[PDB]
Amino acid sequence: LHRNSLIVLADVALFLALYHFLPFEHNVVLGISMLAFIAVLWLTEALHVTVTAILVPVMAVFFGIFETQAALNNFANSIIFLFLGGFALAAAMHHQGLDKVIADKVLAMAQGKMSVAVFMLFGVTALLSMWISNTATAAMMLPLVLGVLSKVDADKQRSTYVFVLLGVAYSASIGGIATLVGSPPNAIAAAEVGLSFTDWMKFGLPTAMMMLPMAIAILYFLLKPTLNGMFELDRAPVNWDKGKVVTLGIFGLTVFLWIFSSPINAALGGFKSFDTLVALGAILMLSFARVVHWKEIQKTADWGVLLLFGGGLCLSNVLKQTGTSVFLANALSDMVSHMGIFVVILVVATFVVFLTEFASNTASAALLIPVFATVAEAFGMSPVLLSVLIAVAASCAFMLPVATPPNAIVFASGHIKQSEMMRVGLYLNIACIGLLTAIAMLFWQ
Amino acid sequence: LHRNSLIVLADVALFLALYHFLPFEHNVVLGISMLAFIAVLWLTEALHVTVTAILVPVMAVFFGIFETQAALNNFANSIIFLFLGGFALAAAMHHQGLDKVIADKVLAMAQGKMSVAVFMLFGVTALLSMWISNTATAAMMLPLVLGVLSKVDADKQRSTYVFVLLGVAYSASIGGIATLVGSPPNAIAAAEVGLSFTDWMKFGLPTAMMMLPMAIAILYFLLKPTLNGMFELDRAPVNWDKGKVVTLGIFGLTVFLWIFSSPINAALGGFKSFDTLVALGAILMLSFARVVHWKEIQKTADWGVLLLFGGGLCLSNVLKQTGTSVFLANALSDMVSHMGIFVVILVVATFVVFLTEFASNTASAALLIPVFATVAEAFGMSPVLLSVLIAVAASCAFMLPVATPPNAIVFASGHIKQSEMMRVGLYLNIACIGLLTAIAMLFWQ
Ligand SMILES: O=C(O)c1ccc(C(=O)O)cc1
Ligand SMILES: O=C(O)c1ccc(C(=O)O)cc1
Ligand code: NA
Ligand code: NA
Ligand code: NA
Ligand code: NA
Repeated sequence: LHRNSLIVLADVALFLALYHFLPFEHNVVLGISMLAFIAVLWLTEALHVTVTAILVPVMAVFFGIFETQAALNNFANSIIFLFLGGFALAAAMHHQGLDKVIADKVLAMAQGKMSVAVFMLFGVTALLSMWISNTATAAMMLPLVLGVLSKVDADKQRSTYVFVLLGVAYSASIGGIATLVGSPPNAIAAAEVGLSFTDWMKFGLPTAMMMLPMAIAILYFLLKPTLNGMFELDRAPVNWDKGKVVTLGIFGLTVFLWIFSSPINAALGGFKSFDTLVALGAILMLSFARVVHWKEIQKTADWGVLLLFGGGLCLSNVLKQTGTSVFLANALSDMVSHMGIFVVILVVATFVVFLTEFASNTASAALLIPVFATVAEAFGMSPVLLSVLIAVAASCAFMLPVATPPNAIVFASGHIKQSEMMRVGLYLNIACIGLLTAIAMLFWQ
Repeated sequence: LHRNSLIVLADVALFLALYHFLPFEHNVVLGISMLAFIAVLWLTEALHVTVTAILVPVMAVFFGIFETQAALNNFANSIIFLFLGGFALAAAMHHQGLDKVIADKVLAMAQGKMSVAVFMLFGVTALLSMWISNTATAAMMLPLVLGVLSKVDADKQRSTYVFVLLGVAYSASIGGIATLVGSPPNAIAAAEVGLSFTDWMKFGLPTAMMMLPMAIAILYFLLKPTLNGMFELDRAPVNWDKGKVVTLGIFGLTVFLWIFSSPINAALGGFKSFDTLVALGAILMLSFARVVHWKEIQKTADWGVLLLFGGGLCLSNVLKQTGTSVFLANALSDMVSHMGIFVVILVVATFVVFLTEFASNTASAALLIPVFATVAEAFGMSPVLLSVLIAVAASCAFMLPVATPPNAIVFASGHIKQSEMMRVGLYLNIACIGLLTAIAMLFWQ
């Protein structure tokens, strides 16, 4: 009776159809049928992303592709645990309030100017998003933005409160492209091609440094009237208490080890997934230093995304085991040889940068990263490029709300019009397809 | 400065000490030192049970016992997922309120007699604990018990209102011994020795059927004055609404497949961990039938216990890989050959039935199930008996509060005295050491 129950029944139909009617070797048929089923279920979201994630292995198992335990072992990939480490580190500095003090101390560095207010609100929302989350950084910044934009309260003077709102809703998403913790897509790419933390930082941090100015510029050079106004610094100030310095010390030490993981590990006996060990060590320090309780981390952690990761890796392996990756490589051979690698990575970047407006950031990465990384592997090219590209572009949702939670968080402020966002995002999208295809060309040799 | 920070530093000391001073082959030294370390950390709970669980693999990995991915793969054992299935099934019937309707419908079957009120309160707390939880069943029953024991309000007539509180807090723990879902210890045993759902039911359900009467009898023939009183059925009645019949249908179907798993699976192609597939199927049906949302399952699920399961299996494998199981088997060879299997399982049943009063039921199972199962395996005896025994006896916490959450839940009713419980529990413990050593002898050939 409900829309989604219908999308589900239509997808079951589509599967049965493709299964019986496709004229290929059985394994390719099964792999294609499964790929389509999941693709639909994840783009429509008729079932929750996490339930479809759980649906992947139970199919693999019933259709004999894998044995139950082999299929489940995917959900314990080391990147999943690294991400759980970043979740506990965020839980820590939130329960401790080190995000509030990092907001105030930087925000009150601007003495009383709305000019240098919003610029620090974006630089903070971004710097905080590198480590915490996106939905969380945006929902945490919203009160500080509405707090600042209350002196210029005139909402007949609207264009101030869209520049300063959409700015943070974008600064959180751009800040999520800086490190392996931040947005799930990065983790799905890292799990697919086997990236370390410092590897994905060598990629994403440059792209974030470039895209945050370009995005503020684009919001600016629409309708910005904010070189005027004054500050209302209204609330109790902050002060470093029972080891907010401890939370900082652990955080700092952890991020240090994450950056210098390559030489420390090489000069330690070369452990297997050093970054994951560091993340679990973080959880341990944070628990021994008494600084955060487990109930906190259990609330903060989005276990549904951790299950998603696994479902995505399982899908990748289903495509390999069934040969659907080699089959699609053969089917695209003539197209990719008639196109350039420029053309290709432009088509990819565009396709995702716009698909992410209609569907979930992570659902889109979870679908496209496997397919592309595995086809690229069937072409015998290093899948890193396509995977990182897709993962970055999936976090470039700027048009309508519903694209990402930050958009619908700053949108529910009953002020910003649908059309305004729909056309600033339409400019920033092309801007990114540009910046991305550029950098992806420079990171070649 | 804090108690637990000291317990931790003293345990790190104990480890370093045992490590340097024990005079055995290096692997046995490392395995023993680790066993002691974890043992302490889990019995004292200086760190949260789940943080110790995470501590097990990071040690195994740094001390070269396993590779990071091998050690982590333990956290994706199929029993973990079966338990997550039972968590989603509980989330479903709680969010749906089918536990309230099952309480009301049975409670209002007793017309107006306090005699047949408390007896049905115990039969319900027990039947519900089979599937839901223990801490949860107790906290959900407390308002219904205080609701009934409000007509006999006289708390100078205390021993009525203590009998029914301790009564239900015991019916929850005994009901937790009936099925693989219920109490984690059962799941840790099932994960260690490889039990199916219908296997652990063939064991525990008899024991619960026996132990619930014996426990009501023992509470009765202390100070029971309840053949008097009348009922106050005060609250809005219940009625089967938007598919509480659906939730019932799925529940029933799931439990049916779990019971009949052996022939269905044999007559299906013999899938590997069928019960786990049934549990994930439950999560899927419950999501397609729209009957429960994922946010609900994410709140209900105790992800910390699911991580514990894994850490405990990892410990077991550390004992095997280091040969500490064979070493302790050799060290106990003369003791166990000078003892009978009666003597042995009496010492075990006693030891745990009383250790479980001082430390967490599941922390106790996670520690003792590995050590014992693996030593029994070095003696080449089927480890099932000792493991199931330990798991049942660990759920036989009846004395002080703090033993189990149900005890401390009915204890916080600012009414039941410390001494009263300490001596009903002191009788019920021996009663169990009896019943258990008995049944454990009958289940031999
Ligand atoms: O799929 C989505 O819509 C999505 C999920 C998570 C995040 C994040 O917190 O980084 C952003 C977007
Ligand atoms: O470790 C404990 O004290 C304990 C944990 C869980 C349960 C349960 O809900 O079955 C009972 C007791
Ligand atoms: Na982030
Ligand atoms: Na999106
Ligand atoms: Na139970
Ligand atoms: Na206990």
